[PDB]
Amino acid sequence: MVQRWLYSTNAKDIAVLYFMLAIFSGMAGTAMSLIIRLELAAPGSQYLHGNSQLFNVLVVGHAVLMIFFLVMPALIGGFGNYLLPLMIGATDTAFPRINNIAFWVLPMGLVCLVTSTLVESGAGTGWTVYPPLSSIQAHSGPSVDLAIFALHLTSISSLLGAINFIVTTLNMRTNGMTMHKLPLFVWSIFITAFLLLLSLPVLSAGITMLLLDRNFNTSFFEVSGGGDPILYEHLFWFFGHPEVYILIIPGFGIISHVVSTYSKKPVFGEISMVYAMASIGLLGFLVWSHHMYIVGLDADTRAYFTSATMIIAIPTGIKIFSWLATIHGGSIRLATPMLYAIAFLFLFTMGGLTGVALANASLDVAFHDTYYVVGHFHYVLSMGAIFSLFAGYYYWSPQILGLNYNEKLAQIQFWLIFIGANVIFFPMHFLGINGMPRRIPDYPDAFAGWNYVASIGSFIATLSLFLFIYILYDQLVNGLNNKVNNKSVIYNKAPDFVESNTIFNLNTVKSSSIEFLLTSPPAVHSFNTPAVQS
Amino acid sequence: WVITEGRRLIPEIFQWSAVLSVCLGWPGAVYFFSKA
Amino acid sequence: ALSNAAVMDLQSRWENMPSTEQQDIVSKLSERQKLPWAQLTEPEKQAVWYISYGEWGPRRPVLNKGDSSFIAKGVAAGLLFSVGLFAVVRMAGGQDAKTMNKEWQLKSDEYLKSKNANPWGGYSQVQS
Amino acid sequence: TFEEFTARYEKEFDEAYDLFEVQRVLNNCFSYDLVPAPAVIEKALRAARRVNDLPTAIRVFEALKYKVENEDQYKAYLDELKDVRQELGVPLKEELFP
Amino acid sequence: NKVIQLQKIFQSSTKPLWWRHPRSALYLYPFYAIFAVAVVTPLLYIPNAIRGIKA
Amino acid sequence: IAPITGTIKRRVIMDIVLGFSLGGVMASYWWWGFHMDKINKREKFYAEL
Ligand code: HEA
Ligand code: HEA
Ligand SMILES: [Ca+2]
Ligand SMILES: [Cu+2]
Repeated sequence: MVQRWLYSTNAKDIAVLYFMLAIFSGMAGTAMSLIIRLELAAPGSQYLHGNSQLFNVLVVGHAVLMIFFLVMPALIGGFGNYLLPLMIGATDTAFPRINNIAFWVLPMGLVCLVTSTLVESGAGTGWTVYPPLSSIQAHSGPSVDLAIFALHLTSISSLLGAINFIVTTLNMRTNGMTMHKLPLFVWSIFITAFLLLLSLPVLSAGITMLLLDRNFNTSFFEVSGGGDPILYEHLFWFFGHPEVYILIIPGFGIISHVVSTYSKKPVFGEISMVYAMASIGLLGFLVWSHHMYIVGLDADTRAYFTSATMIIAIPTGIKIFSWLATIHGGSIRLATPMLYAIAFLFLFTMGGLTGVALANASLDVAFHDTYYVVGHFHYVLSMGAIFSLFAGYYYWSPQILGLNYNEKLAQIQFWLIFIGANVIFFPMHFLGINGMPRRIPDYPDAFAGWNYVASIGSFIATLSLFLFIYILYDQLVNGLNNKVNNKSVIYNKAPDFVESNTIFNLNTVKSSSIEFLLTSPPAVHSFNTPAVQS
Repeated sequence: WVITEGRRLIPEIFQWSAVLSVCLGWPGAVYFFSKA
Repeated sequence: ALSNAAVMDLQSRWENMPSTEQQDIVSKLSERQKLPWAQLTEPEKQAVWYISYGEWGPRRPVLNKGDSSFIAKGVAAGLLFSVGLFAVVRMAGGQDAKTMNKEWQLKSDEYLKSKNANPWGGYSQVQS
Repeated sequence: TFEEFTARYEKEFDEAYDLFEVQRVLNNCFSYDLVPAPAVIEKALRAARRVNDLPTAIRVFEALKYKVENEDQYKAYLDELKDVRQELGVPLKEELFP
Repeated sequence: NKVIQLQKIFQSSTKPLWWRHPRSALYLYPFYAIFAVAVVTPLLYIPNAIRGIKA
Repeated sequence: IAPITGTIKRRVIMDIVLGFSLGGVMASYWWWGFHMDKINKREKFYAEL
């Protein structure tokens, strides 16, 4: 009905809408990656005739669709909207009517982005829209103007969503849930919302400065007029480095919850975990210019930014070890979410070691703007944030939807995506150390070796995505039959050693959150009488 | 404790060296089989 | 005791067994336990253990017996289809660059060798 | 301490009024890093007889066999517990062949 | 003032909140007429801009 | 009866000890096997210079 979906006020329906928009944009953005790989498979322009445009435009579309339209609406708008009220114990959000406008301004941004792509110019500027190239003299069409308007819409959506989560967490908790006793996912969402609140306005200021400079004649970054194109870099990256932490902090809560349910032992040192999670968010505001090492800064500020960025590894490492200490003694259940979590623990540590290798300003003069950095951030994004998204889906979907998903057909998808992504993103570090630059459509012949191998691996991941789509179809259709036959696994916690099969069937869920105690699917009005803790 | 731990520990280091050599050493196979 | 037909081989017989029929056996089993042991029949001691600690209902493994081989064959099939479909789409592409002739690449080395391109390491430039 | 540990589970097992509590206490006793003393196990056997559950008494040694970690120490627990086990009637898993 | 007699009207109305006040018909009907022109007219110029003809 | 205790403790210690030792050879082979080989062949060309 129109009223239920066009006039939505229920938070769960808004979460479903966020999910539904994320998959469509996810499929749209992962086909541009396929075309990019097909264009980079061999030297020479093979598929796109000679157009260097429509290559940069495709890269911009891919990056924006993957970041601002898949991970943001799924981790924050999809999981955050559906699960934070339930684990806290609130019936819905504090501002239920702006929660709808936090979503409905996203489809308008898609229209602005598509119509920007369809205008004769296009926006071939990168996701970092630097002023002098995206000025009015070099990009003379209305294309990047429409691209900027999409960023404003996403920013306003994220800001209004972030204000909602801070007030919801602070004064809508149940009768026993002191701020000291919270689930870790809620803590991650809280810290992420606080980072967004303090980081978005600076991006808005810089982006509006760029718009006014292109159309209102303000020497904001115009060289002829005293403007500085490097001020834009400061303004943008002040939102940029903290941003790489909005996309991973809610990814930490998912892993924290997954590894302590299929390993039947609670997390080792939770208070240190929340301390480390807050320290990464707080201290990420002091390291933004490591993205600006070679721009010509002073020698002494480079030393400061080199010393401050390595401190990031102290709390981060604490999270890596404390994850390896909560699985040491317990009993391990190797299911699909556990396989995703175990893969995450390895691939994210492989990404972080390369990251600390990049943190030294004296060495970054050899690894900047190469495929080395691409290989780096594709480990923490395509293997660090995507994997926790798959793990979260396989973790909560049977509880949310009420439909099981044929385990053995999902482990095949896991192995395919594992060995497909490792093929794409491991050879990149070899291309980067020989000096292969970024953002080029065609490369010298000597680089043709690992590029072919990486192009072969993209088809494996695309096949895994197609298999995942089929898994979705087989879950929605005849998914009620999956828990009748022996295709799926019903219980996420096996009985203990001295626990009989007839006593496990009176205490089925031994969980530390309200999420798994609710009916499947959860009711529209979940909490009439408030729940009591401790 | 030397007798018990030996039966389980030392075989795993050999299995250890195999898997890690696969995840990290796979591109060596492609180059040798036919760098051509 | 309990009838010999029911208790014997009550493991392979637990599944494919009517629910009301299998709820009568546990009522009889419970009463006979409230009696000094070492008097229970041997078929029964293997039956009460299986109901309590067998692999049925809960405790069913994540993967069945044949699932491990099915996943292995499915993964290998996915690699075959991906590589096979990779070559088909490569046919509907443009021609190669004129510099990949293995005689262009052999001629690239004379220029590098005269300039002493790489003292440690090579400058082979041959990948035909 | 170990003696404090033994003397406090010797009291926990003496107060277990149902089959849910007996299987809850024994899952706590074997969840600790230390292997329990043979005095502890004897009281656990008495509890199973009190709540009339043969299969949990069988799982006591099965829990111990994986817990004791030594092939001679399992025999050490075996010898001292021969009298109580034979008197009760608990069969081992290998003897039972289930 | 009128708040007491306005309270009795808004409560016990069984109508959408923007239709409860007796004076609401004056705002809503002219709004949807102007609103339609506002969100449909810019959509007509999209194909004209894709071709490149400037008005 | 021997009071078997701390099986986890030393098992934890050996696990961490092996990890550094196995990681020690990986680190040491890079330095003295690969990296040291690179330096010598580097110096020879400079030595002839
Ligand atoms: C989720 C995304 C994400 C995450 C989590 C990170 C995490 C880190 N990143 Fe970055 N990064 C990006 C996304 C991310 N990054 C993106 C997208 C770019 C490129 C943007 C662009 O230019 O287009 C980028 C670029 C980037 C640069 C700029 C490179 C350049 O442009 O030249 C630098 C510089 O230092 C950097 C460093 C780090 C460091 C030190 C961490 C640390 O948080 C990592 C810490 C991890 C570890 C320390 C390993 C785990 C810990 C242990 C195993 C314990 C033991 C550790 C020690 C003993 C040290 N990454
Ligand atoms: C979330 C962010 C994200 C994700 C998922 C990806 C995924 C992929 N990307 Fe990347 N990429 C970027 C962010 C991302 N990328 C950014 C920021 C840049 C910089 C752009 C610039 O330079 O301006 C970039 C640039 C970039 C380049 C370099 C372009 C250049 O510098 O010129 C290449 C080269 O091959 C590439 C390829 C791929 C491939 C093959 C995949 C995938 O095939 C990898 C496998 C992953 C999937 C197939 C997705 C699976 C999940 C879903 C589809 C969602 C549904 C699932 C759930 C809801 C659980 N993208
Ligand atoms: Ca090409
Ligand atoms: Cu950063």
